Amino acid sequence: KDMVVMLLSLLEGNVVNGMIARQMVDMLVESSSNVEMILKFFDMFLKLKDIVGSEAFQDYVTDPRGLISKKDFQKAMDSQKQFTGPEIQFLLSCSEADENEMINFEEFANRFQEPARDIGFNVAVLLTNLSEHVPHDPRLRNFLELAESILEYFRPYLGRIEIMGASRRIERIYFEISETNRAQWEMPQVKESKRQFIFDVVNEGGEAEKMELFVSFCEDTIFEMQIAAQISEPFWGELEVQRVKFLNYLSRNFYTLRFLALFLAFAINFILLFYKVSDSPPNMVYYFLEESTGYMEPALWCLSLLHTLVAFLCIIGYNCLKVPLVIFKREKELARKLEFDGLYITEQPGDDDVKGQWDRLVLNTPSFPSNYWDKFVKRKVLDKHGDIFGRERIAELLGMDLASLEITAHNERKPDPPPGLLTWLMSIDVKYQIWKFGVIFTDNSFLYLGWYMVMSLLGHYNNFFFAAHLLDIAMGVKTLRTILSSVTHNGKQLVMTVGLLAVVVYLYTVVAFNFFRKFYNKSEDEDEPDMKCDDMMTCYLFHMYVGVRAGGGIGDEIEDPAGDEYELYRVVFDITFFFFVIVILLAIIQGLIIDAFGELRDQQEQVKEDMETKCFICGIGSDYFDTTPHGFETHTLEEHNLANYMFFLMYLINKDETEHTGQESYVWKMYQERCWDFFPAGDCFRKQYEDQLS
Amino acid sequence: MVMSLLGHYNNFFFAAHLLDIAMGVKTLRTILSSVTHNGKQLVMTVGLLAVVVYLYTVVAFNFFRKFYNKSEDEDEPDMKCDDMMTCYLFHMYVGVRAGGGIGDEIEDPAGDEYELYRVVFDITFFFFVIVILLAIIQGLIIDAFG
Amino acid sequence: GQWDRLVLNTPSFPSNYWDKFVKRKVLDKHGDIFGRERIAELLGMDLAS
Amino acid sequence: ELRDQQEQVKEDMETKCFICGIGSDYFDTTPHGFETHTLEEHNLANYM
Ligand SMILES: Nc1ncnc2c1ncn2[C@@H]1O[C@H](COP(=O)(O)OP(=O)(O)OP(=O)(O)O)[C@@H](O)[C@H]1O
Ligand SMILES: Nc1ncnc2c1ncn2[C@@H]1O[C@H](COP(=O)(O)OP(=O)(O)OP(=O)(O)O)[C@@H](O)[C@H]1O
Ligand SMILES: O=c1[nH]cnc2n[nH]cc12
Ligand SMILES: [Ca+2]
Ligand SMILES: [Zn+2]
Ligand SMILES: [Zn+2]
Repeated sequence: KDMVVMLLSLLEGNVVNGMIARQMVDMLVESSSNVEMILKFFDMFLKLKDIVGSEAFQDYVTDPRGLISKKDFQKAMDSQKQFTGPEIQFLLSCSEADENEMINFEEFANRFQEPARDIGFNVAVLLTNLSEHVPHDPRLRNFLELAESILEYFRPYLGRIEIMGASRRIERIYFEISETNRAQWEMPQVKESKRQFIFDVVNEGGEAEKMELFVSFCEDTIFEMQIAAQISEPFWGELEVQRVKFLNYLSRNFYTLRFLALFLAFAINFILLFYKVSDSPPNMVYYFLEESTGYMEPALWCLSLLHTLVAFLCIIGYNCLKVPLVIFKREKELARKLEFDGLYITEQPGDDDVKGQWDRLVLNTPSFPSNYWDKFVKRKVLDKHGDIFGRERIAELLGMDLASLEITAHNERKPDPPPGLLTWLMSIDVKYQIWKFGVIFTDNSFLYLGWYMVMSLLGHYNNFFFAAHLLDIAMGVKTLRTILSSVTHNGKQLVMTVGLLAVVVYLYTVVAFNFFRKFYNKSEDEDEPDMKCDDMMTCYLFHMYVGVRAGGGIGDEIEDPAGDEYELYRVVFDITFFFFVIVILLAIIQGLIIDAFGELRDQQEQVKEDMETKCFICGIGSDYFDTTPHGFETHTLEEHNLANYMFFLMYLINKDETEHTGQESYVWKMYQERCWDFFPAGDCFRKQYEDQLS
Repeated sequence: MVMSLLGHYNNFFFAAHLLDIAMGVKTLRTILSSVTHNGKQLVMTVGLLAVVVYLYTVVAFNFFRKFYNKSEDEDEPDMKCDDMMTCYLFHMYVGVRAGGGIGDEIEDPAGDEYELYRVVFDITFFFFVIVILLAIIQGLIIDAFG
Repeated sequence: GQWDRLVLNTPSFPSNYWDKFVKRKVLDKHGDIFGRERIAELLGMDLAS
Repeated sequence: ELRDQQEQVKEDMETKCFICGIGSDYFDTTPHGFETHTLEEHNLANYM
């Protein structure tokens, strides 16, 4: 593996048909027999690992202990028609058969899988690199074909990305994707987060901040994968282990708890449909259920208690599952604003930014970057701004001890961490906790869950308060959430048009009060009339209440103007009221809703069209890649896959800096400097080597 | 074929075969596709309408019960909101089909201690149910056309 | 897919599809690794014929 | 119509240079090319 790593280092910054690449190909040809021997050593054991798991092999497996004889192995393995005589003999020799010629094939298959994995992967990387940089050497396809099984086995783990390299050229990078990273990426919640992020950027984002947003999303997703890892499942100690198990159980099943709460609310309301009010006990009145079964009354009480419990558990699961991500994101943005902007060193927001004003409470706290990974942010800010703004002033602002920095660099102290609750008491950072609780209580999802819990509690004071939890169907169902977004899209326009309707109805009220008062008698009686327009407030209420809801306007309700000195004036009054209020303004409301529908639909279509017509990374359209068949699909799955950039970021984070290669160090330094010039913009490997490849 | 067979049991079952005009005529098939395109959205908005009408039913049952006497007689009243099921049926049946909402059907709240509460009740019912949700249904159809 | 299992071993599986040698091809392709007799039982073939 | 007018104006301003008319795609070959072109090279405020 070390030798192959040296070879790969020789291939750094190597152009297509490069001298070093062709020299390496010639060297491999010079040792063709040995390279074939190595590739054969790998492929026989790779094939054995899957053969021993085959039903055809298990048919020959007959010993109850789980073993197989050498002769049985011989007749089973040549039945697969995959190895030759010498290869089967070699496998028999390598098998540690006992004096009874019994073979433990379970351990035999797994003996060399782990030891050979690293060298196998590096051989796959080397052959892939040579094949993609010397594409017209007939001697190399023989090695590629002999290494077909190795390449196929390592295909899911061989990640490749393209960067703008150290030499002002597009370079292709090969690295290793781990099984855990790929599996965590393929989780449905992470896929949904990816879809949401893609929609946000492609819809309401620009080209300038796109790569910044993508990297921020990658970091957030890495933190989410860590959260999933911790919450995943395979006297103080016992209570602690049970507590963390219970909290992880709540976190894993948060959405099932939400669905259960919804179902419980539905059941409670279905029972509530049977309520009946009677003056007789089951001058005030009694409310009671009216059913013959007799179990609905206890069932309602049980369901109410269970619904309250489920709501409380949902609150707990949320604060164990999403609150860490909220805090992580806020801490990260605050740290970057401190370092790269000096938000509280240079600009000092002008009291109109409630978020920035609230973040001041956390600056000097001992545990400010609790979730954000960078614990040295205060050090970096000090080193960056202390010379110009004062080391002591910066230290006071960030709550640092200047004397302790030296000793922390000096050595490490190992104190006694006593596992006592009394000692745990003052170990709490009260100011940081206040800041965190403010951040949480300003969060929309937490606020919704808290309102849900509060309404559940009020449901015990009065069971009809459980009707409010039926509104949870709006966010529980994505389709209903979209339909309601189709109303909330133009909410300000709807409010403004309602206010305009109020104003125009007020003008009509003024006219009616001044001139058409005799027509607002809504009393069939002759001696006590009920005049609706003898007061401005009463007339305005009458208009806004009956005229707007009337199909033909106010003229439907007020008296007939036939045979009056004001007949024409009043018919103009009624007709204009009908046209402006009933027709035009209500039609405006419907049109605002309908245009919101159309706008949302075309947003979805535009996002899909952009994703299917342009590369998310380089921006080159699908038309260029379609010159070669399936070119865009291969470009987005192998060349510029964004999942591969995310995996590369995780790979850099996990890998040791002293083990970083030249390209990896380049990208890592650019990442830490927050410079996104390594992302290919408007150029790709195929474009750069058009003449050579074609 | 089954409906044709049932038509011999009762000739009025032959009316069902008139629906064959939907697939026999391409234009009508397209017009009906203009409805079936957003069928899930229409079902969801109908369910939402049911939920909001249920909330209004709950409010009416708890507070505005005296206004649901639909009997002109003086000694035997027909109270429509003395049971939750009856009140919910009354709302979903008459309030949705009424042009001005439930306030068109229920009694006049003039000169009552709950006048303003009831006018807010009626106006919000008219705006949310009669205007907004029905407009959403029409818009789903029209967007399917487009 | 669960319903298509009933037709695999039937003598007249490709009645309308033109390829009458599909069972032969599937056997030649997968019998070595998964068992000629098992594939023949799955597809209802007589290896002797 | 009013909504699509606003969208069309925004799209034209974000996709073409107001002065030379060359589209953002040409300037995007160099990263941030259109932004730098409209802030330094062909800024209309600079012509004013
Ligand atoms: N740079 C890019 N990286 C990844 N995908 C890209 C890129 N540029 C464009 N795309 C598009 O992103 C889309 C992502 O695929 P999508 O998430 O819809 O998969 P899918 O159809 O659900 O697949 P599966 O069946 O495997 O679940 C692809 O259709 C691809 O064309
Ligand atoms: N020749 C040009 N000169 C100036 N702007 C141009 C030109 N061609 C296109 N534009 C576009 O004009 C837009 C003008 O920016 P705009 O007035 O929207 O700024 P803004 O987002 O409100 O900025 P700020 O945050 O600084 O107030 C830019 O987005 C730019 O892409
Ligand atoms: O997203 C990240 N970027 C850099 N370093 C990190 N450590 N842990 C997570 C990290
Ligand atoms: Ca090194
Ligand atoms: Zn690309
Ligand atoms: Zn220009």
